[PDB]
Amino acid sequence: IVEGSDAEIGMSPWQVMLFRKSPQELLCGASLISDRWVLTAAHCLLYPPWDKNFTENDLLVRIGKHSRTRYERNIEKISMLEKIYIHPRYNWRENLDRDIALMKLKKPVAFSDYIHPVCLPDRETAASLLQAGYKGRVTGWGNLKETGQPSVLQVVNLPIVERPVCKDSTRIRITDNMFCAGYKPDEGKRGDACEGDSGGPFVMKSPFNNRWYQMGIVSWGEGCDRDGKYGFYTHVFRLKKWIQKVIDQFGE
Amino acid sequence: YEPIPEEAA
Amino acid sequence: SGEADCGLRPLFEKKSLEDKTERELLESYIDGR
Repeated sequence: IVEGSDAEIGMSPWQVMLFRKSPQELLCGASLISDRWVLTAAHCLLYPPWDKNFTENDLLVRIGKHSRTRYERNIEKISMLEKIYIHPRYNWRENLDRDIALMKLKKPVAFSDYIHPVCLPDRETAASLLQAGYKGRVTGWGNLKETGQPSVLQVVNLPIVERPVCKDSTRIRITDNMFCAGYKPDEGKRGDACEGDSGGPFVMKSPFNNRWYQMGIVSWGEGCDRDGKYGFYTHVFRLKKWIQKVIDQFGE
Repeated sequence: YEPIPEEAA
Repeated sequence: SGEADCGLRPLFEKKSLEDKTERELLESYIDGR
């Protein structure tokens, strides 16, 4: 996060760290959706142009964290992965369309003050909140600067931007499976996701039931905080049946 | 990054 | 949706305490609830 703030304690209880076993390292963000399922971006696991391709073994999931770097002695929980599922039509060859993946943990995790799942939107929720101008929230332990590392979990609040405007800022082909978010240069107010933030949640708080909903997955952007540029996210409601389906077939 | 206790994994 | 007790924080929603910037989100949905 660029131009964000340190999170309060128990502010984003679904926040998950995707951690490399060796070299022990911060891969990306992710989000907890039940006691045995985690949601992240497909590009955190598979990116052939960069020879990136992680399996279950290469990874560790860390839940309940606040500090980036410290072992959080009786707070955090470490989980091992049972299976990885990537969307079958994830397009890595051209615009990262359908950038989504599920993670099935070996054993159910126990909730606590610092560990709790976020909700998945229903058609009606998507319908009233996913509007240009409405603000959502992004969290992560990523870069603070385009070109260091924060000590604690960062937070930033950003507005959804109109499709045309999104379309008009890049030479990449945007899909219905994407949405862009950020402040305009006019609006002079700023912030963005940055390297290492990838795959965490874009959440909204519903005014009807006062519940937190995950609408986006931090997907891609050009630079971090660049004027006239925006952050792109995987449109979670549009991939809901695929999600629904893998949980139906392989789990819960 | 502090190491993770063999007793956490 | 997401899960079941989903999206209600034990340190905020559960105790009726607000976080320092959630009012910024709700006032944009042209003042929440």
